[PDB]
Amino acid sequence: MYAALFPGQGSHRVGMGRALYEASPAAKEVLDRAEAALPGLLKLMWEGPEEALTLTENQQPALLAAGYAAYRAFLEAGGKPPALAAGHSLGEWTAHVAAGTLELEDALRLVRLRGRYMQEAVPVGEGAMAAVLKLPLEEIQKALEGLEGVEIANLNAPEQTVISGRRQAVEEAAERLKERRARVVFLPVSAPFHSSLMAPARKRLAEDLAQVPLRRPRFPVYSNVTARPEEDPERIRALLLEQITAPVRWVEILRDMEARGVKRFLEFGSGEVLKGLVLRTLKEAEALSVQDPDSLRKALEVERA
Amino acid sequence: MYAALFPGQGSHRVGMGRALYEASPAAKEVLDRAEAALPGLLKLMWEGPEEALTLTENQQPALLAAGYAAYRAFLEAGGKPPALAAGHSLGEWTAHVAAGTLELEDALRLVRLRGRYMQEAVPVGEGAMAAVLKLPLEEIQKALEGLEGVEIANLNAPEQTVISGRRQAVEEAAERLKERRARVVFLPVSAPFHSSLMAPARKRLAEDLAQVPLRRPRFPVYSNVTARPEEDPERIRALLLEQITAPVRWVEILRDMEARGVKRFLEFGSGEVLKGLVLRTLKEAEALSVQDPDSLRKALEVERA
Repeated sequence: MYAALFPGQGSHRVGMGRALYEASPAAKEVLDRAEAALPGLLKLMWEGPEEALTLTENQQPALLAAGYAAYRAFLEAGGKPPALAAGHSLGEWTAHVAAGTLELEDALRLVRLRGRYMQEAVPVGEGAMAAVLKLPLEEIQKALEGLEGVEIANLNAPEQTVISGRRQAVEEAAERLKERRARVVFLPVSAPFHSSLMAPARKRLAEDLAQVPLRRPRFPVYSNVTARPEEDPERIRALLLEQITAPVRWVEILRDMEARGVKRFLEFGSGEVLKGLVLRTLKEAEALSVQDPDSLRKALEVERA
Repeated sequence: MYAALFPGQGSHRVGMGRALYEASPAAKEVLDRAEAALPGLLKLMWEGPEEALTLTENQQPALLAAGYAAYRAFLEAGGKPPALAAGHSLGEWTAHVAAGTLELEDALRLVRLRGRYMQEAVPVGEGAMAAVLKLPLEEIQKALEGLEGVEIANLNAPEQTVISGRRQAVEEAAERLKERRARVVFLPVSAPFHSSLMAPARKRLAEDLAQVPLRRPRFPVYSNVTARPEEDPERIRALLLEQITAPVRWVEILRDMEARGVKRFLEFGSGEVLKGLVLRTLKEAEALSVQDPDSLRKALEVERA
């Protein structure tokens, strides 16, 4: 058994999903359906420009389509579904498509909107995000006390925390954390994701999400908000919206999965970011990224030779 | 006749170079040599954390190592050396190593310093950078007129230009460009790469580079400064330093290559970024990105001896 994990922003790359597309009839179908749903998607995914692909509103649907494609390719090759699933930010939607909570086409349309909403929420230059390394969460929280406009956005791994909000507020936090011997690195993003500044985006997505039918997932899917598996459709709808302005509790999801007994984790779609978080967070675990034929076969081997 | 192209900043990612590492002994040993010169590099490249790898002082060595490794993998497999080579910013260094101008160990140490120097050039927060698509250069220049500390940093594609400079200045230009129907990937907090503001990084690297022997390249290597091939070591040394504050004339380089009679372009290392720029710039031309066994196979099929 294993837990399926789906990547979020930053894990995209030109060429994503192409190898699987050529080697898997299942991946091919998913991706074609994606093209039909959002014309021009594949061109962006396979030949860029990588800047254009990086646009939030393109990146999000790209990652979801690639994640689901890789997952279906895995099942087609004889892999079994996961015991549990989770996704980092945008990835949570992908997990839900995998579990059958959302239809692929609806998901793609929704995340393209999510990305667009999110990007135009804050004026360019007024927001920022930064990764804080080598510093325990508690010290980070202590150093952010009294500071306004700055909050925890990602809980990715012990001593790997992302903060975000008003640029000036983030810069000032960076100074404090730096003095605390922490390694601070600003992210290449203009939008302060997972911060109260995303509120505008949430409200707008709520209107679009309202018209979409949700079903009970085939397997439990974790919520970045609660750090717990969720299976009730309307509660799922609520959490997908709350997620937008809440911190991504990645570390707690991983820990909870381990407590449930999961020792193997497969990251679908592209990049090996989540794989890195898994190993850094849970050490006796095994993690692999299924993003191309070679990685796919490797995953199958460990699950069943 | 093909041209070797080596990627620069932004083409990195957790997992970079791993595929070739375990598939090609030539590539594996370049990277082990890289790890030997810069202890810990491989860990950053493969496990991350991602933000840590993104730090210029890690990102540049990593990109150079992956680039040269892919190239060596290609040559050892019978691939033929290029007629002409070029690299985007950091990539120019990679091209010189492949050309034999300087040794890999020297280059690795030099680009780590280059990355660190750039990182501390301007105080964190006083510099910004933004990528601008959907608009011709002419319009960007116009919109830029009258703006203080903002400059054209990259000429990547006809409608792909990068600007950088003082944070406040870059922002105003961004707002003006968006208004001018342009799309923008804005980095609110970033070293103002390839702007006059990088001067202190240039002055510092000048000492380290002064201590390294340089040789005549086995094949012509373009300079992002002149947008023309260079073969004189004394000039190359000077041009490598001047590059840090000068605009990257990628578009011009590609055009000249086309004029030299180059029909095929091979991008070595990781990512397909340069391939994306070649496509959007030259249309009757062929491009491939050699970053894993499959792409290596295909490159050899069309360019092996």
